[PDB]
Amino acid sequence: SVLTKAIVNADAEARYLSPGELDRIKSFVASGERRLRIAQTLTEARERIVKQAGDQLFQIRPDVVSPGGNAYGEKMTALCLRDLDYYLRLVTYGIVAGDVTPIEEIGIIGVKEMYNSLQTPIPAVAEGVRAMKNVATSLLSGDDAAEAGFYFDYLVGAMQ
Amino acid sequence: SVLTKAIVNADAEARYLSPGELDRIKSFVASGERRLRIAQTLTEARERIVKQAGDQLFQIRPDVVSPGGNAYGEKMTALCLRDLDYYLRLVTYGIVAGDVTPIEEIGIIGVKEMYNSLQTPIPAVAEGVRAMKNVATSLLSGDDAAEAGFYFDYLVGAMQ
Amino acid sequence: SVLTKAIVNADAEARYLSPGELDRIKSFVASGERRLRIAQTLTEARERIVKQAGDQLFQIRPDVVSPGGNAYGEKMTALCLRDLDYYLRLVTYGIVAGDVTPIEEIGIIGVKEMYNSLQTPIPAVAEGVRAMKNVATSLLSGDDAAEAGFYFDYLVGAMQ
Amino acid sequence: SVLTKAIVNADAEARYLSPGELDRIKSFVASGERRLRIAQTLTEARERIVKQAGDQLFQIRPDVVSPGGNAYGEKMTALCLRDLDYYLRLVTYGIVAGDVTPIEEIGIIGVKEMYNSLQTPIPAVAEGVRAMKNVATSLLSGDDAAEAGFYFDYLVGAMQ
Amino acid sequence: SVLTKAIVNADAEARYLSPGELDRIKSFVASGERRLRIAQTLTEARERIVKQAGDQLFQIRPDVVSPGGNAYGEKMTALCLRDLDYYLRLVTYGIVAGDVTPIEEIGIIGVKEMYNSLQTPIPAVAEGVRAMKNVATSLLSGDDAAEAGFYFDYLVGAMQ
Amino acid sequence: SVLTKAIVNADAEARYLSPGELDRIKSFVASGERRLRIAQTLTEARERIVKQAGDQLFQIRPDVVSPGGNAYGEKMTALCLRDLDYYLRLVTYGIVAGDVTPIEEIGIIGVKEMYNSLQTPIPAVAEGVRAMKNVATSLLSGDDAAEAGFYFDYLVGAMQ
Amino acid sequence: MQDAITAVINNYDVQGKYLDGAALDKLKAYFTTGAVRVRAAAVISSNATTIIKEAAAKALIYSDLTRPGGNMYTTRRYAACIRDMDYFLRYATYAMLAGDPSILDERVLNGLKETYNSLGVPIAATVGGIQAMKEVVGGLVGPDAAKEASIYFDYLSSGLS
Amino acid sequence: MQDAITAVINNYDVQGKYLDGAALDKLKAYFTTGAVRVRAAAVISSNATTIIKEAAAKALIYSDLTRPGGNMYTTRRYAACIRDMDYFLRYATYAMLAGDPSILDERVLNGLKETYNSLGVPIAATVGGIQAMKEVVGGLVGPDAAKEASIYFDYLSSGLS
Amino acid sequence: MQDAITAVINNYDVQGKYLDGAALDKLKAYFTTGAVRVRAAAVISSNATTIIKEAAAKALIYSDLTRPGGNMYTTRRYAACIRDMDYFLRYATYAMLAGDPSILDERVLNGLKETYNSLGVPIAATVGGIQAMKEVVGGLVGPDAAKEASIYFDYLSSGLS
Amino acid sequence: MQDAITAVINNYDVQGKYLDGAALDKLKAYFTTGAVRVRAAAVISSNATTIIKEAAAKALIYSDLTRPGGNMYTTRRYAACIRDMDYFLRYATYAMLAGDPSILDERVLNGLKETYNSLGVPIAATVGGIQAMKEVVGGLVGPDAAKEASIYFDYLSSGLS
Amino acid sequence: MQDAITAVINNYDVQGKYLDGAALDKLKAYFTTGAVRVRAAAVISSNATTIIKEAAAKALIYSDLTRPGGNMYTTRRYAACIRDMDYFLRYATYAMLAGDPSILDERVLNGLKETYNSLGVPIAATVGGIQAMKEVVGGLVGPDAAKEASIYFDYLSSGLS
Amino acid sequence: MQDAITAVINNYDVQGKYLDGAALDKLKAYFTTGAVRVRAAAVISSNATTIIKEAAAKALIYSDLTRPGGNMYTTRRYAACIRDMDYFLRYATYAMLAGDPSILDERVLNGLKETYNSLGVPIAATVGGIQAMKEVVGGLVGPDAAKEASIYFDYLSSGLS
Ligand SMILES: *[C@H](C)[C@H]1/C(=C/c2[nH]c(/C=C3N=C(/C=C4\NC(=O)C(CC)=C4C)C(C)=C\3CCC(=O)O)c(CCC(=O)O)c2C)NC(=O)[C@@H]1C
Ligand SMILES: *[C@H](C)[C@H]1/C(=C/c2[nH]c(/C=C3N=C(/C=C4\NC(=O)C(CC)=C4C)C(C)=C\3CCC(=O)O)c(CCC(=O)O)c2C)NC(=O)[C@@H]1C
Repeated sequence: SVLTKAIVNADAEARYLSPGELDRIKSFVASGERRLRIAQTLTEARERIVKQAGDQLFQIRPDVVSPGGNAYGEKMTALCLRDLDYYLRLVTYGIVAGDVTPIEEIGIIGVKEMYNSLQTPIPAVAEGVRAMKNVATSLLSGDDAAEAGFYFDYLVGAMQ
Repeated sequence: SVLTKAIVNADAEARYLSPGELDRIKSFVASGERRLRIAQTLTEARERIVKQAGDQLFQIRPDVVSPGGNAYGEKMTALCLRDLDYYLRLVTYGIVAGDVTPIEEIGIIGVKEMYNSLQTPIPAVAEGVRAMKNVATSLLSGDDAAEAGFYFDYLVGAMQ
Repeated sequence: SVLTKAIVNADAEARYLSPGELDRIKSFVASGERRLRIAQTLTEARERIVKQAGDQLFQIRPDVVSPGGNAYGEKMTALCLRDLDYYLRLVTYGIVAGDVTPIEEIGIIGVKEMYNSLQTPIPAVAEGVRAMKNVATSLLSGDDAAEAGFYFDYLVGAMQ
Repeated sequence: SVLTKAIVNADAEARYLSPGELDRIKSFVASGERRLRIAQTLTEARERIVKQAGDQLFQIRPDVVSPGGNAYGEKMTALCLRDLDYYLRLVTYGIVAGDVTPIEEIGIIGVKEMYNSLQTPIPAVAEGVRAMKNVATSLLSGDDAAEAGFYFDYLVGAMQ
Repeated sequence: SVLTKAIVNADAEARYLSPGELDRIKSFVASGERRLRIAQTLTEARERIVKQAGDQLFQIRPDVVSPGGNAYGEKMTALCLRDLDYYLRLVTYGIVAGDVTPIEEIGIIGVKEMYNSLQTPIPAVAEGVRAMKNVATSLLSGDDAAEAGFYFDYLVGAMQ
Repeated sequence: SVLTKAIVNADAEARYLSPGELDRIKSFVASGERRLRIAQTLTEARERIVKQAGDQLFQIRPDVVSPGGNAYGEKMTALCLRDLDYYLRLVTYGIVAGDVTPIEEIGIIGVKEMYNSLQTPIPAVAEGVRAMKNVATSLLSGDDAAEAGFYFDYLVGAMQ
Repeated sequence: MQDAITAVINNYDVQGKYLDGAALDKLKAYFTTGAVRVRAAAVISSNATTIIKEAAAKALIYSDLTRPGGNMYTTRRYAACIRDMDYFLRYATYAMLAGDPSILDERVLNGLKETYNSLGVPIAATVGGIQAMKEVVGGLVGPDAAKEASIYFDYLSSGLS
Repeated sequence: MQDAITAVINNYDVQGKYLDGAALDKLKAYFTTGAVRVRAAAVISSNATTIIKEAAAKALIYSDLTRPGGNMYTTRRYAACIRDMDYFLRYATYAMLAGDPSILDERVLNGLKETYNSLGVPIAATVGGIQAMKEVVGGLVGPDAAKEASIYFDYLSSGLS
Repeated sequence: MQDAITAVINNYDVQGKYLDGAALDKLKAYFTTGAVRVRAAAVISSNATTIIKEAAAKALIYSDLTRPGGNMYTTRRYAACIRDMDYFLRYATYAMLAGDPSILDERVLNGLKETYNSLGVPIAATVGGIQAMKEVVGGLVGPDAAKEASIYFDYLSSGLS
Repeated sequence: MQDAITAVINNYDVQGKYLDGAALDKLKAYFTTGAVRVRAAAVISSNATTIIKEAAAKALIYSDLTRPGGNMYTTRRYAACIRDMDYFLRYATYAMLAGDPSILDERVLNGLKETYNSLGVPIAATVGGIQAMKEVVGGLVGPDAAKEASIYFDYLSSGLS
Repeated sequence: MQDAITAVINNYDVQGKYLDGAALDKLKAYFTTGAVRVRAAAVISSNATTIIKEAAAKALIYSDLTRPGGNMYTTRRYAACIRDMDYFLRYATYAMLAGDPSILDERVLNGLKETYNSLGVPIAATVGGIQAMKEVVGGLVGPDAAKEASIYFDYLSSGLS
Repeated sequence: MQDAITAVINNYDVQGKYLDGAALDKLKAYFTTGAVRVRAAAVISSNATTIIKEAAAKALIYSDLTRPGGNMYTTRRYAACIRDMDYFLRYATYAMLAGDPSILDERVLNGLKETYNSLGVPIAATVGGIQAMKEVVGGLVGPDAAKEASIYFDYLSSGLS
């Protein structure tokens, strides 16, 4: 979280938290209810976000759903949207934690090696995530949509 | 600053800033004008804060202004308030930076060794700082007084 | 070479070459003329090997020469065969050196990062190399074809 | 062996064997029957090689079999030839292994310290080994005599 | 001791004692009876040394036995002389050992942290030790008084 | 010296000299005139000590002055006594320094490698040194003879 | 380590569940106490040294513990003991900020009981040193934070006994 | 390193001055552009790889540089070059967030000119690689941030020439 | 470690025996299969990644193992698992070249059973991952080498169970 | 470690006692034997190599121990064994100078019995190697020092058995 | 490093000369002043902190040096400066014990002039800090030792200028 | 480093040329001398110590160099000098096996001239030590190899002068 990150840096330098570290915990916790609302809205529309993300993805990259494509077929496509459902879930976790610790251990560290083995084209997974940003972001107020958007762009960043 | 701290951690792990790190820069910068107002008020009353801090200090610890005291005499007392003026200045710097980097390099790292040499009683310097908190805090709104108070308690903490 | 590899291990342990190390230099150098003949034959048929490798490749993986394929188009295909010409050249170098030192520094260390940037599908480059093995190997005697084949399978291995 | 040496280097760099490493295993194993014949011939003449080595040694260095000599006397000479029998044995091991791993752990690492304690003149042990080379080499074909000779010169080298 | 110090340096360099190290053990042990006499005299006058040290101390630094002083009061003074009794004891140990190993582990390593916690003024403890030197030294012959004096000045040195 | 050794340990632990270290400097310097007398006596009889050492040596080990001996011949014997003159000189240096620093850098570190190259039997050099102890020691009072003897036995020790 | 918030995230992640109403209620229960945790940490940090001093004075020194034969005899061991005290105080402050005791297990309690048995360090005496620092802390931090700080000192002390 | 804010603090600290009106105006001029800097960094970070790819394509590859005899010939050196490119992009993003170029001097430019002379690395070609990434960046980040991102790419490139 | 040849040398060395007829026959039995071992290693090495992919597909993924609550859930653990798989494949290739399983004990099996018990790693599932890679390997290497490769995969798998 | 003198100091320190008559008598009993300890150490040090050689010759070599199947077979292990011997001799010389066996426990015996069981090193044979070096030492050092050197060799050998 | 005694030994060693009358006279001239050097070192060591304090008070602080813009402004730099002072005092005490300045060259002066130029450290001000510590030292150590201590402070200070 | 064969490969790689007739002729000229290089290395290695001994005896010792004031005076420096000699011999043996002097530049000559100037090591005397080892080597290795070994000793010696 913001808490975990602050503390780990504190303990590693053998010290109490800084004024800065204390301030960010305070600003973070003040945004608690708002962050929880952002996760709720997106949890509430998960099936729509995934499905519409999946259409947006296959238009932009029809090659993955083609003869020599990693997601070619009905059940190679079913698993592909399931992976898109996984990442949206992790994005809701990140938003309520206020950093990526959880998102990272669960779904980016090791992701290159996993997908290389499965021979999944990584950059088109990054596209599927942009597609989810676009949908999710259209169900949130301007301010909340930006706050959510940072976590989408992080995942897009880590698959790189 | 908050910027320096975030970046140094970024560069040291060979990476772009986290969603968390980006968020705190955003919350921090939003508090810019407020933090600048807190520094202005205190800069504007510096002579009062120091002087009234100095009275509050010598009542609570009359021994430092006594025969065998580090601050005994008119010019051993003059230097003592000057040191109190130094630390109030550093506290205004810290508040506008949103962390202690500047406060630390300028006036706590090496402070034990400096004052031990001069034979200054460190814990009564910590008291002089509490005394300044009390005065400064009475010239600020509740919310701004707390935000200022964290930086006073840090200095009090570091002299320990 | 075999020489470089033997020596580097010798110098690093601060010692003269072992009986083993001396033996392999002797067996290696005895195969000199043969290894030179293997490189000559393949150098002499380079244009055929590349072209027929390129046909064998695009049948087996038509997706790379398709709308969303890295090698789609006449000049995206021209560069692709040029890369196949590069690797055949490095394979002739390796065969005459009796190890991969040269092959490695020139065309595998950094190859993941290069091709990831260009977004070239690495495993289909490995296929292009298998295709070259098949052609080159049909222009060599059984014994020489095996000796050549080890170096083809190495490159195939390193792109992995 | 050649196998052990190749593998240890492979595992230590976290990788499969190189074309070079594979080639030397192949050339080595092809010489298997020949190497086994070289060991057999020498095993078959061990008593002659040792005895004639021992005469050649004491002519060239009569001082070791003299009043203040390490090998002075009938049973100080008996142990000396037994040590010569030990090293011929290790030389047969080395020849069939195609390197020194076994020869080294059994009879050179620690040999300075052992013989210094016993006060045995090391360089005259090296001479006893040259003497064995001369005898053993006269019972082998030109090609096999050279292959054997490398391992004799190694031991001579390590006692140095 | 002198023994412990010599040996630890010997063992750490994996070696027998030097001529130098052997010489100092010899000179040291020759002074055994004398060193034992120096400890006896001081052990025999411990109560006088402490008490007269305590008067000499409070004249020179009356501030420690004053309202805001660490040793202010009858039982804050009782503990203060007890600490002076502790250090005289350690000084007798050091003199019979011929170095500080024992003095150091028992009463200087950690002493800054201990007294800082208790808020005891360290440099006035150093004065209490000088005061003991003055008394103890007046009960010893010139030669023995110097030998004792080195250990008093060490403690004075370590509280610094 | 004793000085160099004490100081190097002081500086390496970032500290002033210990009571122990100070004591040994004092005991050492008190023995100055005596140590200088011990060196003078031995310097004054150097030619006798060497020559009589050389006779004592060749009786005890006639093999070094025999056909296959390192010191066989008139000028192989001349260099041998010159080496005995070298070591007596270093022994006088050590005695006046009160430790081996000088003796060590000048004539033991590297001595194994030097003499192994020249093929000089090291343990018979150690005997030549014992022989010098016997002669030198017969020209010194009991107390001074022991003090000298430690440095002779050191050299004997280091050639081992 | 984990805090309140990551405790919930990992409990749901292993079930692969999006956060539901029960989860969201737990996280609120943390956020709603957050500002108070911060203020309490700033009091503890800035009074660190005084808390140790008053806790030692009530529960450790003026005793057989500090006398010859006692485990906090020698400046060496006295220093080690109040060094330890600072660890406890500092980590309890982390646990209370995080609203989760998991850090006290991972980085403080694991193996510590046996470490103390092996050195001879008196366990019961150390617990009193913990419960004295709690007493001081609860005065300094006030009604707002007293109960919340207190529990992680109690976590520490039943972790040793 | 220093940022906008610490640049001002250290400039006043050496004079021992409390922050005055001129100082306070400078800091405002930074804070007032802060939110825009953050958004721009998130675009650059998340498009990092594409920016390098498009910058190399316009300014480096399809050339003698990538051919035998060229400095970015061999997979080894091609990898080293786009590795470098990532450094530049990443640090320029730091400089732009900080609103101060000092980090580009301390951790990137110092000794780099001579390092490149010593290895043979073509300086002019590297500058074009920098000014191509700037071109791409300025499109992606938009009106808000274009000028501010751009300057630290220009700082980098006149630091080499 | 030891191979076929050093296994024999050390067995005779402890008896101080020159190699006799029985020894020489054993070594021949190794040398005579040597060329085939090399060819088999070159197939395995160059198909390494495909063998893991096909072995995981038949024996690990599309299952509860890869789902929340499963040990190869999370990209972290999926990566660790196929990392392990590569170790097994690679070392079995060493054992088969050496014609001796001793390396599989020294550098792979020692402590591994308990390491897996301590982390919770499912042993039976890992064995199936080993015996699936064997199945693939035996197809790729052909009649010549199938039995010889196979045994060191079987050595690995009865080493865990 | 501790010597005669620090053994006494620490025994009194834990009671917080100034040194009394009984203590002073013990220390005298050490100082009065001190010069003799030094002379004995100089004999041992300067004959180190010869003592090991004569001790090995009487108690280790010319035996099954040095033959194939024996633990001091191979130049490697022969070297390790006489290396060990040098440790024993050297440390016993330290113990005898210090007039305290504590160093033999701290730096030599602790875990050594099991280390030897784990490698297969023959304990009884090692004791004979210790008691043979004692025999040689007792001749070389003379009446003055014989009993005092001897005890720390006996300490070593009942520490293994 | 070298002291009085090793200065002579090495001067003769390079000529391969046994020590002669002139050498022996030099060494006597050292030994005869030795006891006084020791007493002086014990005074300096035990007054170390007070010497620095009085030297700083006469020659450094209450000045522009300690004010903003000054090199010993900031607790960091004030600490570094009196840290340096302690080095000088401590090493001069070594040089004076050794009766040789060679250690002041090897471990203190070498490169220090340029190090100070590179950081901006004021050389003239540092010399005054050295010559003030000398002044204090010469009072504390007395007639016996005053001239001998003094020279190595003077060695230090003409080493910088 | 590079050898004969990689010298050719890298010379063609920078031109991106497949090996042509001229290249193939060069490589043959190396392979055809290869067996002789190996035999020569085995003679040098196994006579290493004797070559140094005979080279020192003809060109270094029995001289002012080994006397007080000389650079190979002291067992320390005598050891360092013949240590160096072993480097030269050993590396020249590498260069001759490789059929390329590049290793003598990369790992032996680079900076060595100035290193010797800085320590005072006599260059001309070291060259004679090199050319004496060459003389011995050329006798031991015979007609086959004499000229080929010799050149890398000559490379070494004109590298210093
Ligand atoms: C007198 C010269 C100075 C002084 C002393 C003073 N000391 C205390 C309290 C304690 N002192 C110690 C000291 C030691 N413990 C050790 O193990 C050793 C090594 C042998 C030493 C030197 C300890 C442990 C205490 C705590 C009490 C206890 O024994 O449990 C006090 C009282 C302080 C308080 O807050 O109670 C005083 C006054 N006071 C001065 O001002 C002089 C400078
Ligand atoms: C064909 C089997 C595959 C394929 C290839 C392809 N390559 C490129 C572009 C480049 N390839 C390289 C390769 C190398 N440079 C080296 O130095 C070495 C070592 C000798 C190699 C192998 C380089 C440098 C480029 C950039 C162009 C240039 O030379 O400057 C392309 C074009 C990609 C683009 O975006 O322009 C293609 C298509 N394509 C496939 O799909 C096959 C898998």
